[PDB]
Amino acid sequence: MTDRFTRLLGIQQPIIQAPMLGVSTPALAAAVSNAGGLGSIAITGSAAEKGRALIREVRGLTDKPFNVNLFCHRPGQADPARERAWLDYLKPLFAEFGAEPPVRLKNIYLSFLEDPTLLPMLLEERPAAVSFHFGAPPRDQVRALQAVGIRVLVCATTPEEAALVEAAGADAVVAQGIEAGGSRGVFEPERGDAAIGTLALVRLLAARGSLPVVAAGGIMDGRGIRAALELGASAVQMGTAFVLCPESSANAAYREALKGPRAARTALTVTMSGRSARGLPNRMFFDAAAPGVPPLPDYPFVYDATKALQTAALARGNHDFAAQWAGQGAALARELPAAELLRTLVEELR
Amino acid sequence: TDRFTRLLGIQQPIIQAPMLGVSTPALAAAVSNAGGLGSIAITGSAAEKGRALIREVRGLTDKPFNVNLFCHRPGQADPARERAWLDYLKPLFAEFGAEPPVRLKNIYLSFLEDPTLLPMLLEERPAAVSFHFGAPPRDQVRALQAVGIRVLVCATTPEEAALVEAAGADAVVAQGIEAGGSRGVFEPERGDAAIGTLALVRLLAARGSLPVVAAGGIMDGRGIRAALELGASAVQMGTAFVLCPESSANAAYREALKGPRAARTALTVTMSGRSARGLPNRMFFDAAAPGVPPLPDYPFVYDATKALQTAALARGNHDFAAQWAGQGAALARELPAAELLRTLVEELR
Ligand SMILES: Cc1cc2nc3c(=O)[nH]c(=O)nc-3n(C[C@H](O)[C@H](O)[C@H](O)COP(=O)(O)O)c2cc1C
Ligand SMILES: Cc1cc2nc3c(=O)[nH]c(=O)nc-3n(C[C@H](O)[C@H](O)[C@H](O)COP(=O)(O)O)c2cc1C
Repeated sequence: MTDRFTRLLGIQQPIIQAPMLGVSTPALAAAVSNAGGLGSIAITGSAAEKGRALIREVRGLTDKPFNVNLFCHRPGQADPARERAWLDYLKPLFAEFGAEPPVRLKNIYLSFLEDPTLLPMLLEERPAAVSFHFGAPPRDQVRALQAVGIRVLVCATTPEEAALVEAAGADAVVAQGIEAGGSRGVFEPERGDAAIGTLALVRLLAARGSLPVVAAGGIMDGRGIRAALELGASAVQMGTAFVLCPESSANAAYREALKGPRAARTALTVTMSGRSARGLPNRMFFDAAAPGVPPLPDYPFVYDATKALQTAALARGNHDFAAQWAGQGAALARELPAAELLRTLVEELR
Repeated sequence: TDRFTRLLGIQQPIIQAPMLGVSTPALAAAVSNAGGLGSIAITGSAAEKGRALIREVRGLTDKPFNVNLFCHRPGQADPARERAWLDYLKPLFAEFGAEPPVRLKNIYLSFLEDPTLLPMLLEERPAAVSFHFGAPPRDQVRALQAVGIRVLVCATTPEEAALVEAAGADAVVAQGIEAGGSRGVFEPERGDAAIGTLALVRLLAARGSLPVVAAGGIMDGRGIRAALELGASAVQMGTAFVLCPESSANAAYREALKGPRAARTALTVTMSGRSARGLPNRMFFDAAAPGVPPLPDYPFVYDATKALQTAALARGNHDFAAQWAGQGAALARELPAAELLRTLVEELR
């Protein structure tokens, strides 16, 4: 299965370094691709021409295939009244840092479904792989990418979501287990979250004998990779393992957090961004259902509010509101140059 | 690795999970005779009934087997809380022409509150004694080990695993979020880390000392191989054995697990008073919803639910049943237990 997948992508090793918005960089992606895996960058939140520049930066650092990731959520629905109430609720937190909340919130992460400039840019630049999170694009768009040689991956958290990935015509499904760090790939969180663990999810999707399955969530070493392959996966995707790499853009506080005792426990929160996401809990991790908490605005408007608070806190040296995403294998994190980490994972896999 | 197999004197690193209401002496004996470790659960029975169940297993196998006991913090009776809960359930009872019970009972005595259990186990000396929801005091673990019993305790986190090591147990059963039935969380009031099997097993094997038994979501030899790659010394499988004819799952449960409902499991605290995974039905609702009163302690809640199940059953209604199943439920197979064990071994090899 790994022979099939590595051949499908242009690569030597069945290991994808996860795209991680705010953490992956062209340097990180190129290091992993150079070492033989599939490096990744995340381009959502940037204008298409900035995305183009980022893709070109990676190409200036590696000749090998890499992965470009875009969010494909339902386009956020602005709700000024609900957003106003949310900001008013956050007011005392801003005031701790001598700040006021932003006067309005913005749709800071445009979905692939709402920014028509993204697809033609990708068709021009032709990265080896394009991946989607939160949903699959229409079949005709997936086809357009494939027509110029691009391999298309989509994340799914359930067999039902995997069926939609299949119907979209993707080349592979990234099976994201509950272990995974960062945003959950749930398509329609208003319907709930089955919260299936990696070991069950990968086996269920592989037992379907359709798309190659890339296991994502909680994998930190070659033993984890071997286990994923035993379950039927064709490859793995690893985020938390690469966060401490010097090539990533994690800041010092994030690295310190992930190296220390806080790594012993991760949690899910919707109050950071408006969508369920896993990280090291802090003051942004509260109960949205608690008395006094007004209704949550839509994703990604909530994250715009949180980013403003993060900025105010950071300006006073306070890191207690940071987005420090991490999977349930966080305590097994290592700090190595990314090429060395890739090499080490391959040795462990053998 | 032969770390677990040599510890228990068995041929195969596979435990058929103890499953209160589903495992039987016949199931345990079939699995043990086939070379694995069969298990029974004896909580909810008087010690002498537990003794009888242990003797039933011995009548059917000369091989090692596992006897499981709940080790939760003893439930505290609270008549006012229980009356409020019964009142909330009242319309459900009325739907079936029944009255709710007047009082709730502590139907599942913890190992910590029934002092007749330890002496009985010391006399009967099963090969393994296992504990769910907590570890007994070190002195009691030692008492069992002193007569040659291997002691297993379930843990859902590295912090709970540390308590298992502190208690001096022989092995830790790492229960991932995939697992069917009751979650082994020691102190649910502190929250639930809800760690998946793949992370949990690796964490315990990479950072701890004890042999790790992987539990949750494992349905075939590929799953067993995956667990061993993560560093487990054995596996424990519940859902996989539910459909065996030797189990005491009723027909509705068997048909539910075989049919389309197997595509979704969920956790509920409203069935028993403790978080547990199964095929969702009318007993699966949000305990934090508007108008829902505070939950009585475990296991008093389950006594209430059993009464409702009885009433619904009398009218041919199965929508309140406890049909526990793990997240690998869609991969369940229906075979004689010894034949399933043989198949798993072939798949493992
Ligand atoms: C800090 C961080 C950032 C992430 N950013 C993205 C992202 O921008 N887009 C995306 O599709 N997935 C993102 N992910 C999720 C990964 O693709 C993958 O599901 C996850 O990293 C696997 O879990 P692991 O961290 O245990 O390896 C991110 C994960 C983390 C920890
Ligand atoms: C119907 C059912 C009943 C169970 N009963 C018990 C029990 O009585 N005592 C216990 O310690 N574990 C019990 N378990 C949990 C198992 O020990 C084990 O954690 C779980 O079955 C593993 O998940 P799996 O069903 O995916 O194999 C039960 C599980 C199920 C599905």
